[PDB]
Amino acid sequence: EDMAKIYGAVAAVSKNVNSSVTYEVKRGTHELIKVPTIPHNLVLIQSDNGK
Amino acid sequence: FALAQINADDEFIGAIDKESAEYLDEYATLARDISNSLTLVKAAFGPLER
Repeated sequence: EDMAKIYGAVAAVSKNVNSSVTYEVKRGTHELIKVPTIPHNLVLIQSDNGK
Repeated sequence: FALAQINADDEFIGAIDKESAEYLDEYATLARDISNSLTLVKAAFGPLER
C-alpha cells in the first residue's frame, strides 16, 4: 500500500512535463472596406446662351 | 536538602511495562516512515541549480 503511494507520487512528477503551446497570430492585421464610387468633384458651368 | 525516598511499587513497574510496548511500537513506525520517505526522495527529486 505504501509502495503504491510512493509510485503514484513519482508518476505525478513525470506527468508534469509540458508538450507545446498554441496561439493565434493576428497582430498587424486590419479589415478592409470597399469603396463603391469614385469621387470626381466636377461641375460643368455653362452660360444661358451657350456661348 | 529535602530529598525523598523513591518508592517503586507494583503499579509504577506495571505502568512502565505498558510504556515499553508503546515505545517499541513508536520506534518501529518511525523506521518504516523514514525508509519510505528516503525512497520517495531518491525517485522523485533531484539536484538544484542557481
